[PDB]
Amino acid sequence: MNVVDISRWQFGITTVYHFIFVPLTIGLAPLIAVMQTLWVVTDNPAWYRLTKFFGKLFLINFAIGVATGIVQEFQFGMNWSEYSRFVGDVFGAPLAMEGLAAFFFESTFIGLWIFGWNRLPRLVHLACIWIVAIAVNVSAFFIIAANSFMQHPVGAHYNPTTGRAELSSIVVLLTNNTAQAAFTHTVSGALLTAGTFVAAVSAWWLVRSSTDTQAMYRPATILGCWVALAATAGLLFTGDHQGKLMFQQQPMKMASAESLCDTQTDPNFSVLTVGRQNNCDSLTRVIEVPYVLPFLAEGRISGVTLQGIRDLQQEYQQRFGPNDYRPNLFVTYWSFRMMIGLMAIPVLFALIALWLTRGGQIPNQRWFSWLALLTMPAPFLANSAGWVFTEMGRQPWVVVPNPTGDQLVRLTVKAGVSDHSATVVATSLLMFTLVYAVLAVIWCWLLKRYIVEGP
Amino acid sequence: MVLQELWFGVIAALFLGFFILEGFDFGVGMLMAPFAHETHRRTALNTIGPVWDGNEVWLITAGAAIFAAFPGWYATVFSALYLPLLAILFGMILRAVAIEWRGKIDDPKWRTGADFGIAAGSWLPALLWGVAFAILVRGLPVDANGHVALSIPDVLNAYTLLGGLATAGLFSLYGAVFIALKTSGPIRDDAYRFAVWLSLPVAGLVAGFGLWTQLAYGKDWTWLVLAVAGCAQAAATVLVWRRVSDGWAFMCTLIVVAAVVVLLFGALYPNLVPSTLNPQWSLTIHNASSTPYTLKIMTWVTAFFAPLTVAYQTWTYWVFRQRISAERIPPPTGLAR
Ligand SMILES: CC(C)=CCC/C(C)=C\CC/C(C)=C\CC/C(C)=C/CC/C(C)=C/CC/C(C)=C/CC/C(C)=C\CC/C(C)=C\CC/C(C)=C\CC1=C(C)C(=O)c2ccccc2C1=O
Ligand code: HDD
Ligand code: HEB
Ligand code: HEB
Repeated sequence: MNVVDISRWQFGITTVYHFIFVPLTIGLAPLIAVMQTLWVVTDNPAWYRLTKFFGKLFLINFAIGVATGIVQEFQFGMNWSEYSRFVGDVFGAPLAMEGLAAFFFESTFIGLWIFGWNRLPRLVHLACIWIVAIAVNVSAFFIIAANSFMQHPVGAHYNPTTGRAELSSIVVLLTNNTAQAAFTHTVSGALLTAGTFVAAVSAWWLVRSSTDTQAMYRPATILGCWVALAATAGLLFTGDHQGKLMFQQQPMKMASAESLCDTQTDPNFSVLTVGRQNNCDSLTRVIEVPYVLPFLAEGRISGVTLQGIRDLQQEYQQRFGPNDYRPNLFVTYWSFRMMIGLMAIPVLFALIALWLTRGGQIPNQRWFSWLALLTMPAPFLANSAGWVFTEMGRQPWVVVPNPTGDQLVRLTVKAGVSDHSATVVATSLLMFTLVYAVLAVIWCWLLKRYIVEGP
Repeated sequence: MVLQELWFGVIAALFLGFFILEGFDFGVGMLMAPFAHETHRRTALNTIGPVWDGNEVWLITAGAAIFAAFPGWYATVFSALYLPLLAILFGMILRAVAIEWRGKIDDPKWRTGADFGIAAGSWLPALLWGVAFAILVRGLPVDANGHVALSIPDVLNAYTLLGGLATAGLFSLYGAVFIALKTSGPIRDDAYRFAVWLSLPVAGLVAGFGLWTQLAYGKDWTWLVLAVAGCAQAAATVLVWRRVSDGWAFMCTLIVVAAVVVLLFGALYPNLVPSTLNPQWSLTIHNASSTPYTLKIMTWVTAFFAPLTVAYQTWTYWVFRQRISAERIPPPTGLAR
C-alpha cells in the first residue's frame, strides 16, 4: 500500500486497541466508587469484597488502557504532520486542556487509591476513586470535542494568510452540538460495557457458586443489570440525538449507514445487503424495516428525504473540486449493523438475569452461565463498531467541512498525512500491531485468571 | 510577543517537571537488574509505585502543550524524529503494563518478562530523550518548505550520543539517591553502593555534555546555569561517599537534572527547530506559534490547573514519604501460572 493507506491503518488499529479498555475504564470507575461508597455507609462487608474483586480487574484494564493511549498523544505529529499544522490552533487546545484537568487527576489519584487502603482515611480514600471516576469522564469530553471539531468544526476561521485553521471561540468549540451528543453517547456506551461486565461476571459466579459468595454477587448482578438497562435507555436517547446531527452535518455519513444511492423520500432501512458494495448500484436489500431512517434522520417517521451517495458525490465535486468523496461502503454498512445489532445480547442478558434473580432467587442453569460469557464481548465490540462508523463514515475528510460554518476550514486525509516513506510507517505499524496483540492476549488471560479465582 | 515567550517556558517547565519526576522513575527501572546481582526488586519498584502514573503525565501534558501552543513545533520534531520516538513509545507501553502486572502472577518466568518491560521503559526513554533534546539543540535540516528529510548521521553523531549517555547516567544516579531516600536498611545501603560507582563517570558525562552545549550553542547567561550544575554535581558527588543526608543528596541531584533542562532550553531559544542549512528557515517561537487568543485561553487554564497539579502531586509524595524496607514489603499476592 501507499504511505497514506498504511498511515490510516496504523492510526486505526492502535486506537481501536485503545478503545477496547477505555469503555470499560470509563464505566467501571463510577461502579467501584458506588460499591465502595455503599461499604462506607451500610458497613456491609459484601460490598468491600466486591470493591476489591472488581477493583483488581479495573487495575488490570487501567494499566493497559494507559499504555494504548500513549502512542495516540504523539501519533498526530508522527504520521499526520500536515494535519497537525492545519488544526493545531484549534485541535490542540482540547488535547492539552484534558492533560491538566483530567489526566493529571485520574493518574495521580489512582495511585492514592491503590496504596491508600490502610494509609488514607476512609473518607479521603473514598474521594480518591470518585475523582478518578469523574476525571475519566472529563478526559472523554475533551478528547471527543476535539474529534467533534473534525466532524463539525465550529468557532474557527480559515485565515487565508496562513495555511491553517485558527480558533475563534473556545466556548463554541467545547459547546459543540456534536461534542455534547457524542460525549453523552460514549459515556452511555461505556456504562453499558462496564454494566454488562459487572453483571456477566457476577452472574457467572452465581451459577458457579450454586453448582456468602451468593449474597455478594447477587447485589452486583442487580446493580450491573440495571446500569446496563439504564445505559441502553441513554444510548437510545443519545443515539437519537446523534442521528439527527449526522443528517444536517454529514449527509454522506447518513447515507453511508444506508448505502443509499439515489435521493428517495422515506427510504427503507435494510438489515442485510449482499455483495462487496463497490459501485452500490447493484445492491440487494433483505428485511427492509421502514419507519427507522425517517425517525433517526429528522425524528419523524414520514416526510423525510435523504440525499443519495451518488447525488452527493457530484454535489461535493462542484464545491470542493474533483475528488472521490465515497467512503468505504462495505465497512461502514456492516459496522453500523454491528453497533445496533449488538444491543440485543446485553439487553437480552440483563432482562433474563433480573428475571432469574427475582425475590432473592439464585440462578443455577448451565446455559445462563454460558450466556453471560458470550454477553461480555458484545458491548466491547459494539463500542468498537460505533467509533469505526464515525471515522470511516467521514472519509476522505480528516476535517469535514461544516455545511453551516466556514467552507474553507476543511482537510482531506491524503493532504493531512506526513511525508514518510512506505517502509518507515509499515515498520511502525507492524511493531504496533504485534505488541498490542500480545498485551491484549495477556490482558484477556489476566482477567480470566482473576474471575475464576474470585476473592 | 509576550504570550509566545511565556509559553516557551511553560513547555520547558512541563519538560522540567517530566525530567525531575520521571527522572528517578527511569533510574529505578534500570537499577532493578543490578539489585539482584526478588525482595530488592519489589522494594525499589514500590518506591515509584503510587507516583509513576502521575509522573508520566508530565510528558503527556508537555507533548499536548506543544501541540496547542506551537503547532509547527509539534508537527516537525515528532515527524522528523519518527524512529527515535518510535522506540520511546515501545518502551513506555511495556512499562505502563509491566509495573501493574508484575505482581498479578506469581511465577519467576512471568516476572522475568515484566522486568524486561520495566527495563525497556526505563533504558530507552533515558537514552533517547537525551538524544532527542540534543538533536533539537544541534539542529535539523529544515528547508523553506518545512520538510526535514532526516538522515542517519543527523541523529547518531558525537554530540547526540554523548547527550543520551549523560541523561541515562544522570537518571541512574538520580534513581540511586531516590531509592536511598525512600528506603531504609540493606536496600538503602545498596543504593549508595551504586551511587558511588555512578558518581564520577556520570559527572564527566554531564560536565562534558554541558560544556559542549555551552561552547557550541549556549548563551552568555547560560554560564550561570552550567556553574550551578557543576556546583550541584560536585555537592551531589561528595554527599554519597559519606551518607550524611538522603534528602540533600536527592536535592542536589535534582538540581543537576533541572539545570540540564534549563541549559538545553536556554540554548534552544528563540529557535524551536533550528535549521542546519539556513538559520532563516529555522522554526522559532514567532512563525510556528498559535494566535494570541489561543495562547491566552490556554494561559488561564494552565494558570489554574498547573499550580493545582503540583498541590496534590506534592501531597501524594507526602502521603508515601515513609521509607519502606524489606520487612514492610507484603507477601506476593500473585496467582499461580
Ligand atoms: C446481532 C449482531 C451479531 C450484530 C453485529 C453483526 C453485524 C450486523 C455485522 C458484523 C458482521 C459483518 C458481516 C461484518 C462486520 C462489520 C465491520 C467490518 C465492522 C468494523 C470492524 C470492527 C468494528 C472490528 C472490531 C475489532 C475488534 C474489537 C477486534 C477485537 C480486539 C483485538 C484483540 C484486535 C482488533 C484490532 C485489530 C487487530 C484490527 C482493528 C481493525 C478495525 C476493526 C478497524 C480499523 C480500520 C478498518 C476496519 C478499515 O476498514 C480501514 C480502511 C481504510 C483505512 C484504515 C482502516 C482501519 O484502520
Ligand atoms: C471516550 C473516551 C476516550 C477516547 C475517544 C480516547 N481516550 Fe485516551 N483515554 C481514555 C479515554 C479516551 C481514558 C478512559 O480516560 C483513559 C483510559 C485509561 C486511562 O487512564 O485514561 C485514556 C488514557 C489516555 C492516556 C494515558 C494518560 C495517563 O493516564 O497517563 C493518553 C495519553 C490518552 N488517553 C490519549 C488519547 C488520545 C491522544 C486519543 C485520540 C486520538 C484518545 N486518548 C482517545
Ligand atoms: C483526538 C481525536 C480522535 C479521536 C478521539 C479519535 C478516537 C477514535 N478513532 Fe480515530 N482519527 C483521528 C482523530 C481521532 N480519533 C484522525 C485525525 C484520523 C486521520 C483521518 C483518517 O485517516 O481517516 C483518524 C483515523 C481513524 C481510523 C482509520 C479510519 C480511516 O483512515 O479510514 C480508525 C479506524 C479510527 C478508530 C477510532 C476509534 C475507535 C476511536 C475511539 C477511541 N480512527
Ligand atoms: C455501547 C455500544 C453502542 C451501542 C450499543 C450503540 C447503540 C446505538 N447507536 Fe451508537 N456509538 C457508539 C457505541 C454504541 N452505540 C460509539 C462508540 C460511537 C462513536 C462515538 C460517538 O458518539 O460518535 C457511536 C455513534 C453513533 C451515532 C452517530 C454516528 C456518527 O456521528 O458518526 C449514531 C447516530 C448512533 C445511533 C445508535 C443507535 C440507534 C443505537 C441503538 C441500536 N451511534
